[PDB]
Amino acid sequence: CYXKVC
Amino acid sequence: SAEDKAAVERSKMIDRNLREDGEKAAREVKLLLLGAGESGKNTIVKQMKTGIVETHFTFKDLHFKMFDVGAQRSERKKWIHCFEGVTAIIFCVALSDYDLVLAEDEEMNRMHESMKLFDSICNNKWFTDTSIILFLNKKDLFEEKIKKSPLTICYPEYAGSNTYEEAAAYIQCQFEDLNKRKDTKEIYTHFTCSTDTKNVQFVFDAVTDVIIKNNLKDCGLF
Amino acid sequence: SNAVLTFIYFVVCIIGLCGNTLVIYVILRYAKMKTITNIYILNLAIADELFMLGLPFLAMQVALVHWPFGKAICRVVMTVDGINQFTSIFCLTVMSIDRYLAVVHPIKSAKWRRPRTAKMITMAVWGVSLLVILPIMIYAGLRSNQWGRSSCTINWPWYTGFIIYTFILGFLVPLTIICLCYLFIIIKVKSSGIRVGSSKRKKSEKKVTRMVSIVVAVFIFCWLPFYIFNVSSVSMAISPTPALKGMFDFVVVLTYANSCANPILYAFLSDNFKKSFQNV
Amino acid sequence: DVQLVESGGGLVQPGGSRKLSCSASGFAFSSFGMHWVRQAPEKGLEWVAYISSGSGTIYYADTVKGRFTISRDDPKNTLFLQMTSLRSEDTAMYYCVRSIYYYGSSPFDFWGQGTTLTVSSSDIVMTQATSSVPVTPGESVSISCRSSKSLLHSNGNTYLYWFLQRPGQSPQLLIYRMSNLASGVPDRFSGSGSGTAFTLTISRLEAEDVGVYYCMQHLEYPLTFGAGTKLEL
Amino acid sequence: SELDQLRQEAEQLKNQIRDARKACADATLSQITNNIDPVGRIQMRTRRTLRGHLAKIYAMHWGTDSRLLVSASQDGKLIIWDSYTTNKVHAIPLRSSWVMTCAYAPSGNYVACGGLDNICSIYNLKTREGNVRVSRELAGHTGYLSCCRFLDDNQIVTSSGDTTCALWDIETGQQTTTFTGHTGDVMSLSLAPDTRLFVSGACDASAKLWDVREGMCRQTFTGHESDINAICFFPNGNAFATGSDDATCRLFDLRADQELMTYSHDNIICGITSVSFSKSGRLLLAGYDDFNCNVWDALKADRAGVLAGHDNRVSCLGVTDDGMAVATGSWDSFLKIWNGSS
Amino acid sequence: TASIAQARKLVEQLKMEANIDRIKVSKAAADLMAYCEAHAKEDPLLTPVPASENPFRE
Repeated sequence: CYXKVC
Repeated sequence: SAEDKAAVERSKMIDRNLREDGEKAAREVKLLLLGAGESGKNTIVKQMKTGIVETHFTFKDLHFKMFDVGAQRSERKKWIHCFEGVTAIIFCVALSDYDLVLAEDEEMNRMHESMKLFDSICNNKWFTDTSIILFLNKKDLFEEKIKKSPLTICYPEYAGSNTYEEAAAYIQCQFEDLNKRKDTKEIYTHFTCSTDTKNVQFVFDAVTDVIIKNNLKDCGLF
Repeated sequence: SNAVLTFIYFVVCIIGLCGNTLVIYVILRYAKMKTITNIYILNLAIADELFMLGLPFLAMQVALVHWPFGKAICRVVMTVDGINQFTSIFCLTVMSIDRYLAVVHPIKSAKWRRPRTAKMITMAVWGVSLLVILPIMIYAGLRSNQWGRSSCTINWPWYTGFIIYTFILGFLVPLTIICLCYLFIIIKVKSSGIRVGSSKRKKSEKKVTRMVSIVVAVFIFCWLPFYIFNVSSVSMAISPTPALKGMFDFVVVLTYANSCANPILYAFLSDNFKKSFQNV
Repeated sequence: DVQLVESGGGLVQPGGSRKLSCSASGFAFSSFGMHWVRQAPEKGLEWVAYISSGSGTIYYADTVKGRFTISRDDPKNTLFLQMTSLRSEDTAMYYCVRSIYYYGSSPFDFWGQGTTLTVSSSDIVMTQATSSVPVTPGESVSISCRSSKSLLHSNGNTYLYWFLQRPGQSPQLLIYRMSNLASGVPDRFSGSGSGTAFTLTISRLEAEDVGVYYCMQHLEYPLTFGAGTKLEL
Repeated sequence: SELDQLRQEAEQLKNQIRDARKACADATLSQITNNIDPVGRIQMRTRRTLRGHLAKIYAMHWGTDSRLLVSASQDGKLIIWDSYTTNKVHAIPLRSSWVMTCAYAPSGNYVACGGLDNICSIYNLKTREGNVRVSRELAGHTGYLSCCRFLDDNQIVTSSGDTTCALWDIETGQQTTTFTGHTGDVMSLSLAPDTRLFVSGACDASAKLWDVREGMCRQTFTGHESDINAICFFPNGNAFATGSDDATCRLFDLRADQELMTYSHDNIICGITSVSFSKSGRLLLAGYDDFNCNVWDALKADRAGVLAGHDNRVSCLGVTDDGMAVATGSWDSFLKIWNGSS
Repeated sequence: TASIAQARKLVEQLKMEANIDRIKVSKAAADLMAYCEAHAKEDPLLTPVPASENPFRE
């Protein structure tokens, strides 16, 4: 996860 | 066409001058000036300076237009809607007309005729949200009258006390009780000074507070 | 554990895409157009509408981990959820400067408050955001890191300080401005009716300070734990818990609830728009 | 009343420059479009340039477009024309024409007295094929000219303009837009026609109705003149 | 002594006219017009939308060419419009903002306006210069001005709130006649087709047909409960419809001398601000303050249209001289031009 | 004699308005519907014209 999804 | 392109080109020179004049006239403060007649309206115009007499007295970076409809001996309900979008309403009431009778029919003595007019200006459907500035005009003249005669010929249910500062607990609170729209207006009240500051500074201070609370109703916060 | 996780993304996209349609329905038709606070709440409603249109494209990626064609779809749908997400927090930091210029400077504003210089600001925020998301514009990054099933978040060549950039420009530049441009509104609604000529209706400051502490409590509840989860991701690595697939995916969609509240909060309190919506 | 008077020029060596100014006084010059029109010796008139009111629309004559420069200044109430790289066809008396365009106005009505410039060395054509007519006072005169394109427009009017230049005088609008009489003209003149061929009629000739009777179009730019139709006594 | 017998002598002449009136009221006109065709749902559409006023529009008036029109508004502007292309021919700045009326001269050379300043200002459109300037100001009224109407380039008639109408000579600048019969504020005029009479409704709910050359009230028309806000003449010249704050309008007659048809509706409890007739005299158009101009089939007393495009009250409206258009300026600062499609 | 002159000014006004030679309304109002059917063709709002002659084309 980084920005908007993991 | 060629000439029809220069008529279109002219109409948007008309248009950008109706827009330039109309954004220089939304920055102006419009103020009705009502009252009972010989009630000190002529005094405060001389401070703040045949049909309408539009007095323009732009004084502290804010351009005021004051419209004295004094000599409009006609039905007030037929031309009062012209002043619907108006910032405040300056209303003068003579304090010395407490026991002084009116010259019409020897009715209730010339301040129940002012209070009858205030109830017709507060609760008027065009003035649902135009907050009225109140002036109490003849402050010096009734103090010499309240020592001679008590405040019972006008208000027989008063307390008494024959005092200069007592009548604020009689006269001012009686007029602010006529405000039936106690949630949408404010009835900013004053005692008309004889100095150059404290009778037009109040008109500037209490019309900014109309402007601030007009923006908070415009910017959602109210 | 993505049972209610995939459902809540399309359950907030219904109220969001319909909420900001209700604002443009009452401004593009029953216009003000010269009340310049009604071209900002229009422009915020455009931004919170376009930022909701990229929410169903990200909604399936938590159920179907394999993403659609990242050459074009995942290469630009995070460019549509980058411009419309950085104007739907920049339309409401210029609408909150707009409220500062009215309520505390109601004389010196009107030389720079006419409805032509507001159209030169309300498009100047639409252009600044595309000059801000320029990292996301080129580095779309179709990635297949965990268990295959190629998805689309980012692939940068630095990398650690991009969440600093989305936070020091998308959470501490608006919230510093908004809290200053709303604390100064408190110190003149409780001062013009206090120091200068004053009535007994100075109780109305308690009306202003109630509906103005909402707008930061709504704003900080929908943006702060999103960046708080990301700074733990740039920190020492936590364990990949299956609750972290349930508590990061729920805080991502919490950021799309701020853009659901601005048709409720910034528009449907304003009495000129409330009386417009009551009629229409 | 209304008065346009222009300055500048008279004698210049070829290949040079000259600044023609036109001082306006008596009317609302910031609300008028302004032309320049020239007239070479023993020739007809020829349109030079244009500014719309408010300086929004500038045209030029396609003969010398890019060589001349037309400019106005409303607080000074003058009208400038900068003419550079002066040729030999530029030798003409230059007029200052007043013109206002709204619904129902009379364009091209007030012409200045003029200034002269001498040196030392597609679009519509208006044709007045008659050059001169011998005529005796009292009879009905009928002057006619032809256009190339149809002058009638789809909005409804017919942009043909008439002008009289008396000997030793300035042009004077008689009929604007093919039918309508100008202000202060005698009622004897009348204009008519249909589409491409028109006829100016006078009913009674007088001693000041002698002169050369030009016809202009205004349908699209250039405002092309024709060679004139002389009436002598 | 005798003043209370002249109190009885006054009503002695009033009940005599009452029995002379219901005798000649032999049949109501709606039971003769039972057989005529109702015009159907008149549907008009805002072809043009003339925008550029920035406050309430208080009066408009068409030119005689049916193409130019003047509108007055509370922002102190008098705008001449080309109604064909929505492009403004002139915008005239007024000396007082509080303007309640405006008129176009039948030659189109002149435009008048007036209002709370008790002056009908006359403006010259077709100057030898470029501008529009003030020809004459007509001072001599005591109350506000309600309606100016030109007879020609040199004679205008004005009503006022001092209960007096007045005929003027614009050249000398002073009123040749003064018409004093009303007791309330006169609120509207309409000149006759032949311009040899006019009729004026007042705040005392009375209407009074005058004579411009004699100078006295021919007939006096009652029938309303509240103030009359709007007169226009029928195209015949022998009728006029009064529009009241009573939320009603009624049609009159000079040769019959009583009300004939009253156009009301029980859902309409809002007062009429303007009245105008159509070219056939078949569409009374009236601008109410439930924000929408209604369009009254004037022969049948059943509303046959509505021009509901206005966001505030419809203060002014006028049908052209060829029956072709209709403007309805209103308090939402727009004039909308209405023409029904086939 | 000022308030008597109010009643003076209305008596000869009411009797010069009393001798008006008026006709009953069954001919005086049926001539107003007789105005309309003689002018019902050229009223462009009572009957919409063909749109090629309409100068107001949106």
